[PDB]
Amino acid sequence: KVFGRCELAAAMKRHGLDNYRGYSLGNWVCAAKFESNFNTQATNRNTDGSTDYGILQINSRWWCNDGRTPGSRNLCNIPCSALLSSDITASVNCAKKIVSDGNGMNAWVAWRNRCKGTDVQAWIRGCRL
Ligand SMILES: [Cl-]
Ligand code: NA
Repeated sequence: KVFGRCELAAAMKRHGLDNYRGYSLGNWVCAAKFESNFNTQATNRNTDGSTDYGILQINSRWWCNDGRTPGSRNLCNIPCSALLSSDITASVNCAKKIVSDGNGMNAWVAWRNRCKGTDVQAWIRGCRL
């Protein structure tokens, strides 16, 4: 599913991401825009053989099982394919674990390079929330 900007903001808010670990909603929308272009079906393979999955590009080396990342963990206790669903619940629940892991949203490279320090409230402007 490709979400609209305000549609995704509303779904993220309903699932508890606004101000989760101190990160306002616009940070999460900005990260999703640059990680996946709001597309739940996005995948990207990394040089180490791991793959990033879904709207927040969650990586199989640590967070989900895809059966093809040797030596990896599955800390979210999910198949990686669950992160591609039109329902973002599994992605949000796993993102909550990631952002709690010590580095905050710096875990998302696109957030650190394209969202951090910018006017992230622009991403929720005009939305009925
Ligand atoms: Cl947009
Ligand atoms: Na933090």
